[PDB]
Amino acid sequence: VLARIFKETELRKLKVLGSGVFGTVHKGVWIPEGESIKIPVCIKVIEDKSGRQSFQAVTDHMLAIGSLDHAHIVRLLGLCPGSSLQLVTQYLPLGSLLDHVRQHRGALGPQLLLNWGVQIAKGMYYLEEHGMVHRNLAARNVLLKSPSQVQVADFGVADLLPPPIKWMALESIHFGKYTHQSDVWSYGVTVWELMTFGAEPYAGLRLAEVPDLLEKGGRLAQPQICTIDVYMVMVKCWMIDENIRPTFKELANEFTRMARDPPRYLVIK
Amino acid sequence: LVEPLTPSGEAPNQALLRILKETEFKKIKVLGSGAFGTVYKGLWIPEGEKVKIPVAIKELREATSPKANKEILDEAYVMASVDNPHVCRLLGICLTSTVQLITQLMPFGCLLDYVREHKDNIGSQYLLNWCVQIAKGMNYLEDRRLVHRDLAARNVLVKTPQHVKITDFGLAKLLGAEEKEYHAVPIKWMALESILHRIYTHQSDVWSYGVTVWELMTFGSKPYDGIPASEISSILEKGERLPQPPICTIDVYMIMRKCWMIDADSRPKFRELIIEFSKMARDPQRYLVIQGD
Ligand SMILES: Nc1ncnc2c1ncn2[C@@H]1O[C@H](COP(=O)(O)OP(=O)(O)NP(=O)(O)O)[C@@H](O)[C@H]1O
Ligand SMILES: Nc1ncnc2c1ncn2[C@@H]1O[C@H](COP(=O)(O)OP(=O)(O)O)[C@@H](O)[C@H]1O
Ligand SMILES: [Mg+2]
Ligand SMILES: [Mg+2]
Repeated sequence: VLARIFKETELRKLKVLGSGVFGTVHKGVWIPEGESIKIPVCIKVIEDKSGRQSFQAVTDHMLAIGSLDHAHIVRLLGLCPGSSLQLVTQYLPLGSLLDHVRQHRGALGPQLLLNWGVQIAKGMYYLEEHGMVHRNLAARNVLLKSPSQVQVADFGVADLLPPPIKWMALESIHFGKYTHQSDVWSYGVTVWELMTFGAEPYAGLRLAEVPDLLEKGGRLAQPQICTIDVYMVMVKCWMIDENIRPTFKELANEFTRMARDPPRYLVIK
Repeated sequence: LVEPLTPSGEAPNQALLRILKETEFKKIKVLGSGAFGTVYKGLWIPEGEKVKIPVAIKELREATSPKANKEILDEAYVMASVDNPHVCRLLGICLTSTVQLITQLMPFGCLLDYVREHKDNIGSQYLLNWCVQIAKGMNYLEDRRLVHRDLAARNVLVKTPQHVKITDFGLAKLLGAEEKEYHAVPIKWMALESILHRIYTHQSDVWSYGVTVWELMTFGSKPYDGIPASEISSILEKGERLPQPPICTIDVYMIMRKCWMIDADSRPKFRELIIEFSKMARDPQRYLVIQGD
């Protein structure tokens, strides 16, 4: 849980995995300068949009991100400063949880779904207890470490760029205000994705009408497999007033109680 | 790695909690005033579909803690869970600044109001039928293990003079298979143990049922009137109860008095009440002396 720094010659990008809202993720290799070994890693490239040119030096948000370590988050192996910031992590071949639940769907156990809820909650709780706000939590940003364990990824990235709509809270859309509460909102949307086996939030709508719907009292509909008990949680996550929303501790706990008896809270066959 | 399981063979609650946007329903007028919030009469048009639906819209005053709107959300939970002809149903909620429950409108509204305004067209068989329907509703509530901690004439709505339903659920709590009692205010409707030890059971709602029937038989009189909320425990402890209503025979007042026994197990069951009042309802002028019929 200490931040390691790389030189630009130590890293080599082999293939583009894909791009998102912030940076571009490459499947690459790490070759320490002394050696000829190639170690498979994941190199995310973020372009410096500061204008002050300050990804040339390791900042303190960088050291903050480079610090964090937990059983259910994606740990940052290292970083490489310069024109473009390079975030180096482990290559998780199993891919994102989104694709996973989209591919296996109901074939996955309800126990697995609930437990994954618990794990994601634990990761976000860790991040919250160390002052880290995610600002981009989604089903795509939760990767599979093990077939039975998941880790939260892409945390802290948003605060590296100068000042995703379907996972953002209302205050975030309206005023660009980001807190752990907004992360709770996004968590709600993520679990919704999970329990619907990877559905698109607000599918029929366009990006323009999502905040409208939210301000009028509309939410994402109850998932077919979700008991009212599990949907109530997501509903309380999508509250307009921040201080009403659950804490990550409470979420982890209630999902733990639910995980202690899966068929009572999820109906799948 | 994974959470260890220990299963309790109870059934999954698959109640559907539908959510509506504010623009789907209109507010016409006010039905109820209070500190809790406001109850509106209005129209709900589901978009797509043809119909416009008369509805009641209950809207809430913002949260105190993480707990204050827990209240309204548990209320919505309960109202979405129940399904019975004599307890009516949540149609959906609007999650805005202020949470809004949306139920089916009951044209004639409060039953207390009804027995107060129509004093001299209320015949034996309507009163007795009302008692039967309320008993049925409470029986359904008991058989799904939730206790209505606030049963009273105020909280019974009138769909039609023939047909009444039960509603509040603001204080209602769901007992586990585990539990038998609930440990926690309407003083003059609660059982003695509820005042002394804050204990609530299905047998407390029987006391509340007795007081309710007393309200109906007195055409909407106020229980223990002139006697403040403090004190009442003493009164009940001496053995004093509500007086015998003028229209009631010794048998009906027998049932009422039996509902107000100290020993909670001595009190009748809602089953028994359904049977008894249904039996009385087939010869109503025998058990109630009212001059209109
Ligand atoms: N550690 C990793 N191992 C394997 N694939 C990864 C890893 N991290 C990211 N990816 C993949 O990188 C691709 C695109 O990266 P990225 O753009 O950061 O994610 P994203 O899906 O667009 N979500 P966003 O944070 O909005 O950008 C996705 O297909 C991910 O599966
Ligand atoms: N669905 C409804 N139809 C007609 N009147 C209603 C309805 N819901 C509430 N009311 C009015 O509100 C009062 C009771 O509502 P209730 O939900 O018990 O309020 P609270 O419990 O918040 O005091 C009654 O006087 C009744 O006239
Ligand atoms: Mg990502
Ligand atoms: Mg009331």
